[PDB]
Amino acid sequence: YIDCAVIGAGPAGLNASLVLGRARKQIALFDNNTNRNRVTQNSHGFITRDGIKPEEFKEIGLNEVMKYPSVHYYEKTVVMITKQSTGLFEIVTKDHTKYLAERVLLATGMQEEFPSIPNVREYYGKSLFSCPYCDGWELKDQPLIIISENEDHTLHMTKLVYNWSTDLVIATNGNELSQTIMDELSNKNIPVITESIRTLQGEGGYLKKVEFHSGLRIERAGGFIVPTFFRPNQFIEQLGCELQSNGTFVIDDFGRTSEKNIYLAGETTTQGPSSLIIAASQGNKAAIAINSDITDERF
Amino acid sequence: IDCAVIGAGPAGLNASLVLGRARKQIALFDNNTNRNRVTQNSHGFITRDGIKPEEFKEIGLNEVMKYPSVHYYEKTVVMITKQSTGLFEIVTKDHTKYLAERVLLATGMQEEFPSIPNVREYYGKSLFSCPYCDGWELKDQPLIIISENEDHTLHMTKLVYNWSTDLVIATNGNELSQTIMDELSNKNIPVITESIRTLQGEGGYLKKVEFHSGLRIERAGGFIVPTFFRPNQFIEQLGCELQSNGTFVIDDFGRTSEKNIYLAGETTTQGPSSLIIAASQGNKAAIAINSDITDERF
Ligand SMILES: Cc1cc2nc3c(=O)[nH]c(=O)nc-3n(C[C@H](O)[C@H](O)[C@H](O)COP(=O)(O)OP(=O)(O)OC[C@H]3O[C@@H](n4cnc5c(N)ncnc54)[C@H](O)[C@@H]3O)c2cc1C
Ligand SMILES: Cc1cc2nc3c(=O)[nH]c(=O)nc-3n(C[C@H](O)[C@H](O)[C@H](O)COP(=O)(O)OP(=O)(O)OC[C@H]3O[C@@H](n4cnc5c(N)ncnc54)[C@H](O)[C@@H]3O)c2cc1C
Ligand SMILES: [Mg+2]
Repeated sequence: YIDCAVIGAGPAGLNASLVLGRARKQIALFDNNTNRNRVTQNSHGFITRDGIKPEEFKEIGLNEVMKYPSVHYYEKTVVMITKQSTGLFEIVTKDHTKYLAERVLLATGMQEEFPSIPNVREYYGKSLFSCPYCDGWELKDQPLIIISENEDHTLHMTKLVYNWSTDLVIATNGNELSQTIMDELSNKNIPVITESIRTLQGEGGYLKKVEFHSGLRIERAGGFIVPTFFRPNQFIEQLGCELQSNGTFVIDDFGRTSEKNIYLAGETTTQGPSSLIIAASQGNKAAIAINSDITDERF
Repeated sequence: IDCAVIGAGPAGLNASLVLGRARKQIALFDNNTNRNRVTQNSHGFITRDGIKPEEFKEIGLNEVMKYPSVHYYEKTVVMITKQSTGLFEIVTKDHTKYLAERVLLATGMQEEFPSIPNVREYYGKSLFSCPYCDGWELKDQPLIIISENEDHTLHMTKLVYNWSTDLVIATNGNELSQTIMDELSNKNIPVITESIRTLQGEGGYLKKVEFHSGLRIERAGGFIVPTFFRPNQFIEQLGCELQSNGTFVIDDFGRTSEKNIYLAGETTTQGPSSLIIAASQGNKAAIAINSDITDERF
C-alpha cells in the first residue's frame, strides 16, 4: 500500500518525502514540472544553496529522496483525489493511472495571477519580480517600477522595495491611490502614475521603458509586480477541507487540516508566498505529523 | 552594525544570508560549540542529506561572506548589555567590544545527560537523541532507550519502534509506572529499571550495557533523552518575558517582549528541531528584522 501520497516535488514535498522515506514509510511522490519558480534564472536565500538554478535544486533533492527504497516517483499530472468508501484516497493522473493512499500530503504550491497588463509574463522572472527579499539584491540601485493595483499593498510593497533602490516609480495600472499614500511616497521623491499601463518595452523580458494610456513614457530597468495567487488544482476543495478562523486551511503548525489524513506543506498552506527554505521546513514539519499519526494508530 | 547575530548555526547563517541581501550591516559571532558537532553526519536537510556538520557550516559562511555588509567573527560572546542609548554592547572573550542596533540570538541549545559514566563518548556515534535524524542508520538493530523520566519514555518508545522492534528500555534506577509498564509488555519490549554501571564498547561504538547487579546485555546503540538548557544567559540579561506557551517569543518571526530583540533556531522553542527548521527560523527572523527597520527608517 501507499502510506502517504505526496503531491508535489517542490522544496515542501521533497523534504517531506526525505524525512518520511528515512522513517520507512511507503511514499508515492508526484510532480508535473509546473512549479512557479521555473520562470526565474537563479534562486537565493536558501543557506548552502544561495545562487542555485531552480531546476538544479529540484534535481538534487529528487535524487536524495530516491536513495530511500520506499519512496517512489511519478512524473505525472494528478487530476483527481477522492476519498473512497474504503477510507483510502484515490489519486488519478492525466494518463488515467490510479493510486490508492492512506494519507495525502498536498504540496502543490501556488500560481501567479497577473495584473491586466499585456506581455507581462515575459518579463516575470528576468526583470520583473514579486519578492524583494528574493530578487532585490540583483536589482539594487537601479531605476525600478512597482506595479501594484490594490492600494493597501502598494504602501507596504514600496517601503520594502525602497531597501534595494531609492529610485522608484509606483504604477497602479488604472486604480486610485489615497491622497494619504500619494503624499507619503511623493515626500520620498517617489512619483505615482495612476494611469493604466498600455505597453512594456525591451526585448526578451528585459524592461527598458513603460508606456501608459495617456501616451507618457518613462525609463525603468525592471522592478516588482504584486500578483494575486491561486491554487492551480482544486484538491483542497475536492477533499472537503474547511477554511479556518485564521483564513487558512491548516489547523496546527504541522500541516494538519480539518480532514483526517489530509496534510498541507509549503505555499498551499498559507495561500501566500514564502521561500524555498520555509517550504522545506514545512515539509519536514508535515512529515513529523504524518509519521506521528501513523505511529499512534499502529502502536 | 544594524544587527548583531549571535550563533552561526543554520539559524544564524540563514538569517545573515537574508540580511546581507537586504543590505543591512551584520556582525555574526560563533565559538564552534554547536551541539551537533559530535555527530559524523547530518540528514533530513533537502539537497544536503548526508553532509558532515563541519562541511555544512563551512559552505554557509563562505556563502554569507559573499555579501559585503556581513562580517564574521570567530570569538566567544561573553556579555550582551543594553545601554543608555538603547543600543546593545557586545563583548567577546578577548574583551573586544561591539555596538549594534538590533540583536538576534541563535545560540542553539546544549544537552545535559543522565548520570552514566562516559555516556558523552557514545553520543554522536552510537547513542543519539532524535529518531527522525538518526533512526535510518540504526534500523533493525539491537537498541537501548535510556530514559530516566516516565513522562518521556512512552513517546520515545513508540517513535523509536518505527526503526527497530528489538528494544530495551533502561530507566537507570528510576521507577516506571504500572500503566506504562503494561503498555510495553504487550509490545514485547523488555524494561530494565536497574542502575547502569558502565557502558562498554570501544571508540564510542556501543557493545554492551552492564547494570549494577552484574547483568550485562548486548546492545549496538540507541537513544538517550537529555534535558536541554541554554548555554548562555543572554535572554535573561536582556529581560525578555516568558509567554504562556513556554517561550520567549510573541509571534512566528522570533519577536519578543523586548523590542529590538529577536530569536531564531533551537533557542526559539527551547527544544530540539532540525537543520532545515532552524534555518527557516533564521529566514523568518531576518524578514522580521528588516520589516521593523524599514518601518522606523521610512
Ligand atoms: C520568479 C520567482 C523567483 C523566486 N525566487 C526565489 C528565490 O530566489 N528564493 C526563494 O527562496 N524563493 C523564491 N521563489 C519562491 C519559491 O519558488 C517558492 O517559495 C517555493 O518554491 C515554494 O515551495 P513549494 O514546495 O510550496 O512549491 P513549489 O516549489 O512551487 O512546488 C509545487 C510543485 O507541485 C507540482 N504540482 C502542482 N500541481 C500538480 C499536479 N496536479 N500534479 C503533479 N504535480 C503538481 C509542481 O510541479 C511543483 O513542482 C521565487 C518564486 C518566483 C515565482
Ligand atoms: C548528535 C546530533 C545529531 C543531529 N543530527 C541531525 C540531523 O541529522 N539532521 C538535523 O536536521 N538535525 C540534527 N541535529 C540537530 C541539529 O544539529 C540542530 O537542530 C540545529 O543545528 C540547531 O540549530 P541552531 O542553529 O538553532 O543551533 P546551532 O546550529 O547549534 O547553532 C548554535 C551556534 O551558536 C554558537 N554560540 C552559542 N553561544 C555563543 C557565544 N556566546 N559566542 C559565540 N558563539 C556562540 C555555537 O557556536 C553554535 O555554532 C542533531 C543534533 C545532535 C545533537
Ligand atoms: Mg532571481
